[PDB]
Amino acid sequence: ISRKWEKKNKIVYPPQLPGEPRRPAEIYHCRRQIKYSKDKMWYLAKLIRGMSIDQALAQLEFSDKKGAQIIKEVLLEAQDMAVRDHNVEFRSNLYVAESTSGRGQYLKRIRYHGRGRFGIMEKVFCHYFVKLVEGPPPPREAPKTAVAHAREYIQELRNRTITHAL
Amino acid sequence: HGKSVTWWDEHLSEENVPFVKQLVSDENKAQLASKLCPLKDEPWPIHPWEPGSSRVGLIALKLGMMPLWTKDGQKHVVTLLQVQDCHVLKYTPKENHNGRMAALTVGGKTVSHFHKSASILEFYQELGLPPKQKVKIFNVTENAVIKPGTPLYAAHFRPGQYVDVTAKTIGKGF
Amino acid sequence: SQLSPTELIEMQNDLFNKEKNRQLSLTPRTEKIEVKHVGKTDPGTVFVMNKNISTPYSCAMHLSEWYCRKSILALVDGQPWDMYKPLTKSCEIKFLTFKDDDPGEVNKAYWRSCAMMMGCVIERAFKDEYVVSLVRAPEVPVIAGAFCYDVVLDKRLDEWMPTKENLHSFTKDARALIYKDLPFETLEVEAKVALEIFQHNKYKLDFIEEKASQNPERIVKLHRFGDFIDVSEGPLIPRTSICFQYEVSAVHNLQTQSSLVRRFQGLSLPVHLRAHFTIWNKLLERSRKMVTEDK
Amino acid sequence: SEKEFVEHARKAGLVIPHERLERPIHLACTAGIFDAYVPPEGDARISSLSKEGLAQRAERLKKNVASQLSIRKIRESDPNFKIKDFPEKAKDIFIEAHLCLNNSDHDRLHTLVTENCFPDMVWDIRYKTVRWSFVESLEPPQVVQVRCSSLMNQGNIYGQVTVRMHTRQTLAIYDRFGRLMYGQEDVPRDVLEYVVFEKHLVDPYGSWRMHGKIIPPWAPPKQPILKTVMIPGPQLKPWEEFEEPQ
Amino acid sequence: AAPKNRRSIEVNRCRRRNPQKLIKVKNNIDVCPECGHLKQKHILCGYCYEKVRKETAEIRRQMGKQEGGPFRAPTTETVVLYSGETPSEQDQGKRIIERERKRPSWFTQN
Amino acid sequence: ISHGRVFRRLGLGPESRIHLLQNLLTGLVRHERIEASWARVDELRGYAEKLIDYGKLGDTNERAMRMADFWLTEKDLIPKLFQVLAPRFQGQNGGYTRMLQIPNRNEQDRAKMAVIEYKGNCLPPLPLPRRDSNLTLLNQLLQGLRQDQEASS
Ligand SMILES: [Mg+2]
Ligand SMILES: [Mg+2]
Ligand SMILES: [Mg+2]
Ligand SMILES: [Mg+2]
Ligand SMILES: [Mg+2]
Ligand SMILES: [Zn+2]
Repeated sequence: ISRKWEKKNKIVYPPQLPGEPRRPAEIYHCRRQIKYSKDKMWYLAKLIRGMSIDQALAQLEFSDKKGAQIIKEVLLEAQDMAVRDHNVEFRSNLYVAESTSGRGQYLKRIRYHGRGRFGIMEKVFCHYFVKLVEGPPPPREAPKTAVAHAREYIQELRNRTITHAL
Repeated sequence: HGKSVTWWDEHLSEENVPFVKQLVSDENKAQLASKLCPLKDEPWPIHPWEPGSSRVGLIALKLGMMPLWTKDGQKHVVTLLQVQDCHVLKYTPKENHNGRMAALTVGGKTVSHFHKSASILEFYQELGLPPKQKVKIFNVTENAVIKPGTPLYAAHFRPGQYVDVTAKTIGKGF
Repeated sequence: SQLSPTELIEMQNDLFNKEKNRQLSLTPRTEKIEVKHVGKTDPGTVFVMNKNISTPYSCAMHLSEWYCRKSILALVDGQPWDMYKPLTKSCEIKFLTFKDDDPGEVNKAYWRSCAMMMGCVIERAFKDEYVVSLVRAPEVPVIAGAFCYDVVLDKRLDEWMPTKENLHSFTKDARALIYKDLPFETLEVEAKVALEIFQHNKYKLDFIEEKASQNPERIVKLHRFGDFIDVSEGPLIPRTSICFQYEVSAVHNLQTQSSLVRRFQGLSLPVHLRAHFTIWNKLLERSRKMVTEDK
Repeated sequence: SEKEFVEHARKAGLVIPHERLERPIHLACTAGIFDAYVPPEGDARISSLSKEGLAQRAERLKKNVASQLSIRKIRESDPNFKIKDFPEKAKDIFIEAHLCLNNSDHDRLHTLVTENCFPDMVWDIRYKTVRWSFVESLEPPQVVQVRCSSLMNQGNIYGQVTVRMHTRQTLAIYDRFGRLMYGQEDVPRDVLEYVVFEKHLVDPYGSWRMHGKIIPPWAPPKQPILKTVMIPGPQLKPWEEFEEPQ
Repeated sequence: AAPKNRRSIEVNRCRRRNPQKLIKVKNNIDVCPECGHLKQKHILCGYCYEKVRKETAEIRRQMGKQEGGPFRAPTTETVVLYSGETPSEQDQGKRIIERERKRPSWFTQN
Repeated sequence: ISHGRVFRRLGLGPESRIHLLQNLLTGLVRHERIEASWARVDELRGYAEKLIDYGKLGDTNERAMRMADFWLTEKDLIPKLFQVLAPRFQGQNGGYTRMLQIPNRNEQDRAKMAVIEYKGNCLPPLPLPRRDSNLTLLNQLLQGLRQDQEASS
């Protein structure tokens, strides 16, 4: 197996010089060996990517999936560690930077079909990885406007050169 | 800014909801009564009928079916089309609509203001009439144009005539 | 005096910043204040917060982002209190939203905030060669359908009245100001410094004097957002973006024996309490009428 | 197909294995402090005068019978033991222990402080950055009392020496993220404590190890935290009603 | 029918990352003015409903303890009171339930 | 094509659906407030409304007698229906039952659940959705409109 998301939270940074901007705190957390499915957890993880922790908890409270409760407990635990261990004031000033789901060790069983035939059943297990960063959530990227499209088009025409000329 | 959805009944109180309903109902009654006399406000000039001319239609409500017997003893079946609220909404000129015949837009039965879009409500606000359910376009000739906001009545068709009926049929699904 | 309007704005901001620096330098150390939460939702909550630095907005951020999004006003143990005004002593805090059982204080705060916003729009929507002096913001109840601001224009503006296009432009400037988020900041100053802050508007000086006359300690409540400084009673809303619907309804020229004052009346509703299109048109039609309530 | 998980971690202790040890656990020190010295509440004003502090701190050392018998037992157990040469060694040990915690040099910290003292100075700080320095000493360290605990079952004598220290220290505890957390590194804040050293007398080596770290009850409170702290209330179940204490 | 070729990861991602299959965000979420917990605008508050359900369960348990049989149902109206209460003139003549708990704030006399 | 259908399909058929509704109605009459699936409670709402109307016809009405005998499976509820529910619903025309959607079931099925309750029962009041007070900004502006309208006449 591999365990690096748990050790990613033990790194110590050098002291900041007087005058440097305050670097936001990062908190890594993970839940290992969840009975719920990999792609199904990926759906919930993609749901709460980039929003605030409070909004993610609100969405997971009324999400009907089985993994919604697991992700909500994971987020609550991560917030608790951020408040207690790290010097994270403003416990509502965290946003989910990364939220992914991977696969774990599966179980192989026999699923009978008939006529003496069988298939291999994979009892699935998944791991959930989350990262909370101090600060307001980043703004969502808006679609490119017509002015920007025209600017880019003009730039592509201006960047032309006479190929195989000289 | 994750703004939530808001309807017209969410932030109102038990005392103001009937007040709002009455304030909309009386305005709609007054607006419908204002257009009840179109020929005396500012009628557009009426042109003489030409053999190549076409006429505007209506938007009625299908009530039901009835039997009807003829003087020769035969039995026909008639369908009931009730003209509740027909008003001319907008007028599109010939060259800006098709280049051959102008278009008059006609509205149907009145609906509520609280479930229409902002642009539709703005259009009906500038028109001076309450919103309509079904809005259709009729291709008419240039000599049969009528000022928008004019009401239409079921006596527009006379006993003995042939009409064409357009509607969405009973949808039986997949 | 030969002073550009941008120079006046710069001087006002600089002197306000100096007063703020004096206020923070008044406290040399960071004292810990124990603030109780007396709200209906979470009783017994304790906040160990910094003296003269911490704010009820920071208290709400400690609680949850829902409190920050909903709560407009703070009740510090006996009085309304804006979100961006630092706390002074140990106390108890109760948060107040728009949809509370008795939201009158929040309604008044939003009312004065909208009046100050409209005055900010007016003072800078006029040409430089003409003179504009803001008198005050007449506090009329929420019963009245429009918030009023008193403006004295140049002597040659007494003939014309702003039309639908001018009201349209005023509304556009108000919405542009709404679009950018500008926090409301409350500073407690004295009359001796308020006079030198304004120094130009005779009506504003008279208002400052009459507001300081009732106060034995001669304390003037000043509010500042962006580049606009004005004096008003009580607290204000924390953020500009709270105002969602905004309209400059009408203008009414009231003539006195000394001068003529334009009462600019406008209508606004917040993000939480937005109404339907027809309801908003009805409210605007009502707000078109005269509003007269000074005492 | 028949496969199951393994590695279920549980910590289950029973008295049978805790009593069936072939060898007893070797302890380099005792559990805590036996006799805690309660200082008079007037030291804060007494220390402002030189002789009015030193004369009293000399008299109370000699007039106590328990302290004198303890020091006599220490002399008879180990020669070349002098009280007059103790405070300088204690101050040096204090300075070196603080520098060791600054360095995160756990080996030398282990050699200096004892087993009951190391965890209390490593637990909450092993994940942070410390910048501690020594600048001055307003008052020399004064030996207050000496106590000895003798346990006859193993024939083990543990001697503890209490030294009152008035120190001028500058402390700056940083973050694992490098941001300032506790205090500034240039402020020379004054502090007053009572350090309790322990040394096993039966052991031939017998290093002087710091054991306890006593603060007076009337001492001024520590400096406020730079951050803001929220204290949650009692989590209320739906079927229970809140009661406001008055 | 059997598949002809293995579908690549590009096709798989384009299929199962479409917005139709993604979970939609719910914008009807609001907080309960009574207890401060989360609830939907068209759905009763879970916390307050749980309080009411537990109180109803206790009341029903007591009123069924009053009736020692399964088919012994009162033929008159019923009234529940808490410690420190007395039946009024308009509440007399009905079956009575007495609880040791004090009257809750949400439960009104009426 | 299910145009013009008012009865939804429940249970193992029409008779099983009727039996399920009968059990739900018996429970509702016995306990004065029950909870079930949203569809089941929605369908039971009309039957509970009609049962009170039938009980209001009087005890001596043989048709209502046999209707109650069929529906109320527990026979001790028929006297209760005819002497508690019917007498207390006299001035009311059709406001006999109140239905509210509760959060989804905590079980894995996550069903859409509703609660139905006879009005005027001896149970703690549910957290009904209360409208805003008239002291709100919007409602106060509406009160100003109402005052102007009243003064205009
Ligand atoms: Mg077989
Ligand atoms: Mg497989
Ligand atoms: Mg295979
Ligand atoms: Mg169909
Ligand atoms: Mg079925
Ligand atoms: Zn609630």
